[PDB]
Amino acid sequence: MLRLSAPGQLDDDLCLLGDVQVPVFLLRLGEASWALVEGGISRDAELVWADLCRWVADPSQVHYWLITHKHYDHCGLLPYLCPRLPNVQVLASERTCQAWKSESAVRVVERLNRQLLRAEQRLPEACAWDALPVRAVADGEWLELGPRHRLQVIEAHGHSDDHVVFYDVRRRRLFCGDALGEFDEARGVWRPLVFDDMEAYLESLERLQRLPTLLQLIPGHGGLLRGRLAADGAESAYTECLRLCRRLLWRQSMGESLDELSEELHRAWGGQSVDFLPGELHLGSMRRMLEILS
Ligand SMILES: C[As](C)(=O)[O-]
Ligand SMILES: [Fe+3]
Ligand SMILES: [Fe+3]
Repeated sequence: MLRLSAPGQLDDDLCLLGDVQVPVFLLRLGEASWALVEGGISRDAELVWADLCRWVADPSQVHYWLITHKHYDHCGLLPYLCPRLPNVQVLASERTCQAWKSESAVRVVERLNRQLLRAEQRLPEACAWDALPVRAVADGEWLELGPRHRLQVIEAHGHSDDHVVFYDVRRRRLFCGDALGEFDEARGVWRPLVFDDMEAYLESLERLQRLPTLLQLIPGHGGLLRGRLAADGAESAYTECLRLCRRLLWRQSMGESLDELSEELHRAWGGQSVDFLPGELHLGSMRRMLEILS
């Protein structure tokens, strides 16, 4: 009752498209206007598209697509659905936009997204990554998407050096991507995802704690959190990061290698993302996190 984990309508203005493991959120801005939030994985294009069209009879009414960060599982749908969305404008940070103009970077994103295709699956036709209708948004920028939707852009680096989150001040609703970590569905706690910069990761969570009380907290994976899970989310994510650090120091101090400890974390936590993150990459991300924290 504190996490909404079924695709479909979540609120009067808000729907979850696709699978809850890598969801795309649909906002109704008006009678003839909509926005998407989060960019998904490429293999989900036809599923997300099918869901979309059952809510939006005219896809030319999809006007904005908000993107938290450049990781392959948060922008993989863009080249494949943007062509079907003639009036969409993609909103993303400056650093996120940069990645889509680099071929070495685009090659990685496309290669990862391809590893996720189902047996015998075919991707739609992709427009050019460097032709996406992007508009760079800045830290603190107010996005007036509609008469009842004003969302603030907030820089939230640490998980990645480009990550931003989008805060609907009216609805107390935060789209937070992976900045709080991965929500542990069985245990109800955040699993830290410190893959770039520990100091920035914690600083972002400090700032996000100072927002007005959250009523809805929407990460990049797992659905919508509400009640105390939203109100306490940023603070709990901070606590869980410090906790992992303290426990890492214990385990290392007893002689456990980063090799064994990363494999242990991989076994403990890889299960939730098995269907959208190759296990070798989850393991490597665990290893990088433990290196950063150490
Ligand atoms: C692919 As990930 C662990 O940054 O959500
Ligand atoms: Fe990520
Ligand atoms: Fe992610």
